Amino acid sequence: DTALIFRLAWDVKKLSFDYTPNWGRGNPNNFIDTVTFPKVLTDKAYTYRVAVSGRNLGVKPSYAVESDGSQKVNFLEYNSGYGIADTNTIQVFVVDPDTNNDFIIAQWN
Amino acid sequence: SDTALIFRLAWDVKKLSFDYTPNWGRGNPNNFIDTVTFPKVLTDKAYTYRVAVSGRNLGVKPSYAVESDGSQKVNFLEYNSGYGIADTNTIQVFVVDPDTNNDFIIAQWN
Repeated sequence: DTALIFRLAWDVKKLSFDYTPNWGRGNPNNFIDTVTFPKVLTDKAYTYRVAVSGRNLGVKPSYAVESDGSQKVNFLEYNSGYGIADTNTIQVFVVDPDTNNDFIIAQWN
Repeated sequence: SDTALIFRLAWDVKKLSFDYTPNWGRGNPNNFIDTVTFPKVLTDKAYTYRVAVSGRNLGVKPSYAVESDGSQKVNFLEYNSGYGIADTNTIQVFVVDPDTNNDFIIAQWN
């Protein structure tokens, strides 16, 4: 990670993020409805792909970043207005709009 | 890509903030380069700095401590026998990871 940080320090100079996954439970509470990141990058129109137990649910338009700098991924938009049972594995991948490559950014189970 | 690297880093560390934009400080006369400052350095280790000038290694020294604003200055006069560096020279600054003794380029003049 130290080598990665300093590669990035040379390349981009300035970087600040918080991608700590904050999982939102629904009602009933055994459902995972959302994941929220406290401080996302905003230089590109990043999108999120969701996989549930290894199955692609695909990509949906991104929620606007809030004033506090946070961004929410709502699994209800990916799953027909329902959240995901917490016994499942849930993966969120952030998509680079320049390449269409995606990178793991949140995993439940 | 940097994007790939950023999101790899983000998955590993979650939360990070730095600024290594080189801020060159000129001497007297001002065609001499005397210092470089980085606005927000990493504070997780006791990082030191290696300086090279036109291909000549001036070695590794600790810098001054991280300031209250989070910045850190490297003073070339300490490395270069008490004198700044004519700005026609190439000046390279490397951060040394004290855990591995690996070097990383972090500033280059010319």
